[PDB]
Amino acid sequence: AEIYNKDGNKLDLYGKVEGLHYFSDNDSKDGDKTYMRLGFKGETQVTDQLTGYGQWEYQIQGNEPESDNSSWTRVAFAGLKFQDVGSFDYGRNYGVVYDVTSWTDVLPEFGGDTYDSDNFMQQRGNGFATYRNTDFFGLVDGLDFAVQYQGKNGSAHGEGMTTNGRDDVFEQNGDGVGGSITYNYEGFGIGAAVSSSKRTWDQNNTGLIGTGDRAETYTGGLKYDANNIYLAAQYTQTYNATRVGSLGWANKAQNFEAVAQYQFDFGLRPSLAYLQSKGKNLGRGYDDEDILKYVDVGATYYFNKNMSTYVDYKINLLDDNRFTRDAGINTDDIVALGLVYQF
Amino acid sequence: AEIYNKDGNKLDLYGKVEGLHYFSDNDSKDGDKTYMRLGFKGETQVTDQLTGYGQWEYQIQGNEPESDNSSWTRVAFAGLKFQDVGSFDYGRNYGVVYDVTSWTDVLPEFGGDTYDSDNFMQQRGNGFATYRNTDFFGLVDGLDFAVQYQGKNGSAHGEGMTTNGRDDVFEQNGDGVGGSITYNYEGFGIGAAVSSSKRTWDQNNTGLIGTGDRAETYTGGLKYDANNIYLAAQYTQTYNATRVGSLGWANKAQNFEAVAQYQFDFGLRPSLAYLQSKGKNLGRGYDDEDILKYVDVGATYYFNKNMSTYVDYKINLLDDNRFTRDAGINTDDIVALGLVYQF
Amino acid sequence: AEIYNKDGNKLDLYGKVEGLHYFSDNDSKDGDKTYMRLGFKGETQVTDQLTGYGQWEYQIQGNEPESDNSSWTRVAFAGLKFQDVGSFDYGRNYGVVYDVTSWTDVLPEFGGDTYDSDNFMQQRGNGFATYRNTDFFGLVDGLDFAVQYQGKNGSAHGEGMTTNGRDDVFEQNGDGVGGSITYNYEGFGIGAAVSSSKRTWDQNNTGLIGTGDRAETYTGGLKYDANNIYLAAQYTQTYNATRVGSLGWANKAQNFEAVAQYQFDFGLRPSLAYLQSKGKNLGRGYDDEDILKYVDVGATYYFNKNMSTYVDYKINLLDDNRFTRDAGINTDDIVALGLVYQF
Ligand SMILES: CCCCCCCCOCCOCCOCCOCCO
Ligand SMILES: CCCCCCCC[S@@](=O)CCO
Ligand SMILES: CCCCCCCCCCCC
Ligand SMILES: CCCCCCCCCCCC
Ligand SMILES: CCCCCCCCCCCC
Ligand SMILES: CCCCCCCC
Ligand SMILES: CCCCCCCC
Ligand SMILES: CCCCCCCC
Ligand SMILES: CCCCCCCC
Ligand SMILES: CCCCCCC
Ligand SMILES: CCCCCCC
Ligand SMILES: CCCCCC
Ligand SMILES: CCCCCC
Repeated sequence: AEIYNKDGNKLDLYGKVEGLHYFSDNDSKDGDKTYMRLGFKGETQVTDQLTGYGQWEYQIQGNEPESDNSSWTRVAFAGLKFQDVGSFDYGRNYGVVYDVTSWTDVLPEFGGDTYDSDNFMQQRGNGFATYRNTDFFGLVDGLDFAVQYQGKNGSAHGEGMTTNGRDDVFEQNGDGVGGSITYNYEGFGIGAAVSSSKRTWDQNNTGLIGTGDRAETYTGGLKYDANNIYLAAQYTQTYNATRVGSLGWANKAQNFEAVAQYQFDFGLRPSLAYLQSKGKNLGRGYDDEDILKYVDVGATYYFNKNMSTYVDYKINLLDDNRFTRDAGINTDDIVALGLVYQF
Repeated sequence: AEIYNKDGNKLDLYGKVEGLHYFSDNDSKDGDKTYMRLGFKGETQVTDQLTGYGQWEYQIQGNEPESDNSSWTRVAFAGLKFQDVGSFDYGRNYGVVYDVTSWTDVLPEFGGDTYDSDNFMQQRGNGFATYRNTDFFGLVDGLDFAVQYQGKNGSAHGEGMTTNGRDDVFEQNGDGVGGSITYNYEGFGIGAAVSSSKRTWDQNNTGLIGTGDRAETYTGGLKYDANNIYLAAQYTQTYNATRVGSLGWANKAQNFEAVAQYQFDFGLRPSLAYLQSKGKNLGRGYDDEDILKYVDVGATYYFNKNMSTYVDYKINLLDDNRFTRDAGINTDDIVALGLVYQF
Repeated sequence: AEIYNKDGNKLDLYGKVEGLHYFSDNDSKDGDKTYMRLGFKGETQVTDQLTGYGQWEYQIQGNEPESDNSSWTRVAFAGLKFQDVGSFDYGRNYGVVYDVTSWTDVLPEFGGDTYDSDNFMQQRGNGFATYRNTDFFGLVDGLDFAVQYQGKNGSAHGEGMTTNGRDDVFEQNGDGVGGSITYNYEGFGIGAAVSSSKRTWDQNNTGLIGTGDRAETYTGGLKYDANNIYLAAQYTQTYNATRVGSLGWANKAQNFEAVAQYQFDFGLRPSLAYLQSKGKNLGRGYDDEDILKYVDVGATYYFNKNMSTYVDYKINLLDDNRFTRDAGINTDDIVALGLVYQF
């Protein structure tokens, strides 16, 4: 909600509380998942063509006891935007790959999980320098593109250390570069994204699968978004980039997500989705295995802009086998039930 | 403070800073206790009869160094309210027992401590589904009641695991059910509450006192709140529910709290209170012991709605003996001195 | 930004996002330093002469992954202010020494580091009771002074325990007292501050250098702040007060900071600074050593009140030798590059 608009600056303080419960035969996925999100979005007019901006968003778990409660920053970035020239921002932000994979990340609770946070340039991550150009310098309506650099986020100790080092190898990265292009016309959308990040020494030298010099991704995507209908599909091919449970990464992974949704005038929005991550030549005697495979059925009822409720049903199609047990991957179904206040 | 009210939604961002110091011969109770509280309370009109709402409240300690600062979510819930029918909300919230025990929880700093947070359905806790009906379907002014279910919050590992598991056994619970009834007329209040929670395996199998299948509470309460006078008393009988320091819980505990307060026109509000928790047949050679016993004398001076100062004097009547030392219970007096800004 | 002003209370919710990157040959100083700051400042009119107030400020790192994100309270205090009589506030706040040392703490990113947080009464710390008088009871325009007491913040365990105890010996303190006087006339400023804190048992008995009964500081300072020119210098002499890396404190330290800045009408503000901390008779075979010594060159460009960008270049003049390696002191240069949105 816009709580300030005055003398060239405006500020939106926004947030939600999601009363959320998971039901599953997998006990680690069963029970209270209530949480809160909170952020600010600030925009200042410097000149008629130049705006300055910043955004910060935080998540705070509401399902924990008071002696041990966890929270985290999702995004935190500052930038400048010049008219018909583009924008630049730096901070914690979304990897440019997400400019396309985001098109299928629209389910009530599940979805968006053929990749992770702090997973190279695929989703949220630290130290993104992002240039964006919208409508191609004002010349081609609907043609957007982005160039992005992500600086090394290394270990907390020793060789490969950065000031913001983290010991979880799955959250590290070397220097990376990526780009995205998207074209939208009359509700139809086509898009493509590529990224290439150097892998750190720790990532290649702690005995995990899916090692090599570089983590790489190539994504194609399509969407239709008009007349109350939302259709979208993304295909992504990754190398040393896609996490395979606790085992490491996939030497090669083939990822696919498709979604269909409809919005009835009275407020109900049914949803049907399919997601799949296919691991190829994984190593360690595993060969080809599904990392992820599920169908998703759900519905959100929107009372108005500030209040909604939903059910999301993940029909988990993975078989319980050696690989999924070793990897620690959930092969059970989950139902999510939520009641959501936002401002 | 209401910082947004527009197009069917309103938002109260509220908070306080309590400059607070404790004085005690017990060194673990002596010194700086400064802290901050912050929250939001949001209400949306869906139709003329249906409102949606959410609330989040957070505490942030202000008495710690910057290298190691602790905070936590007190409440975080979403709900719906239909006129003359009732409300439902789910999240982290107050156990229905507190609908009555809260009547004596009005001291400047102390009080409210014959029970804990994350202590079955007695106070704040995770995963409360709460139905409430006010004025009995609009038929009986002042007659309110509540039915509440609390879902299992189990261990972080192994048998009895939940997705939000916690290893501190004192913060776990099984499935629980409770109810409350309250009648208020012309400043007089009568009320009752019952709860019954299943105990977890961990809680019954780590060698603590006060084990059994279920944690149970029965509470009766009375209050007078008018003509600048506040009188209140609550009696609660608990089984396997009341924490006894580090030792476990009380097989049976008899808890009593009484409070008298007066508000002078010029701003001073003196306070006198008595609290007692009597443990019965505790086990481990202890038999009957006082878990808590103190008299409380204090005064709050209210400069206005946003600024106040207070002294609270806990006259601790527990004797230093084997039980209190073993349990780690404070038997010393504490004086609290506070200066409080709120919005 | 002022987001509430109503019926005698006002509230400023303020904050910034600093997209920040460090470049250094020292890997522990190299990489993403993005962070967010957020606070509130609240003022209530009680009477025409008496205001109540509170302030809370929090920092949240934005350079960390989502599994492990760190934050902390910088200030958190409540107070009262009576006209021509002075103010009193209690909480976590700034030590009165900072009333003068702050005059050189104006660099874009570096500076302000001949002392620390939670470092006796030199900067931010817990449990400050501060009295302040501005314009000497309304009689001498520009004459301000402060008397401050800081209560013991002791260990988490055993002898010397406080309720807010901390095991990091560098963050502990005994009871302390301090004062400050400042005179400002027509852009010229002269000032002095003294503090004296008792040292804790832990601080004197864990085998560190720079032990003794008391940590003491004496500070003199000068500034010129007009006609777009900012000049400032502070000299501080400390005993058992100034931290020497991991080794302990300096038996005596001589600290000096000087700063020159200019603000061009079009927005650029160049900055040149010099900082030095000279350790005397340190013990452990070290004798006299520089604890800190660097020249600082930088520039901030202010797009407007809400948006700015800067480069800060710390030319580190310390030599890599036995002392700096043993102490763990950075002897390398750092360049900081920042883009800053604030409200
Ligand atoms: C192997 C081909 C290399 C391609 C050249 C590009 C270099 C790779 O990306 C560098 C990542 O580091 C960028 C760090 O960002 C610092 C920006 O700070 C912005 C603050 O406003
Ligand atoms: C705020 C104006 C300065 C930033 C513009 C830089 C990016 C524009 S364009 O080059 C995007 C493609 O890289
Ligand atoms: C309905 C009557 C209100 C309850 C009466 C008890 C008041 C407490 C007095 C004891 C003071 C410590
Ligand atoms: C509410 C008016 C005074 C009530 C005092 C009753 C005695 C309570 C103690 C019994 C616990 C076993
Ligand atoms: C000798 C100095 C010790 C300081 C004691 C601090 C007490 C201040 C408490 C006031 C709280 C509002
Ligand atoms: C050095 C900053 C400009 C980099 C060019 C952006 C397009 C790749
Ligand atoms: C926008 C530039 C990205 C380059 C990707 C490199 C593929 C090996
Ligand atoms: C040692 C005496 C405590 C200080 C009281 C402060 C209240 C103004
Ligand atoms: C190796 C750090 C030196 C960079 C200084 C650049 C000055 C703008
Ligand atoms: C045990 C299942 C309870 C579900 C109630 C709300 C769906
Ligand atoms: C910009 C001034 C540099 C002084 C360097 C001293 C070695
Ligand atoms: C519960 C009765 C306690 C008495 C001990 C002296
Ligand atoms: C400025 C020096 C003070 C003297 C006390 C040791």
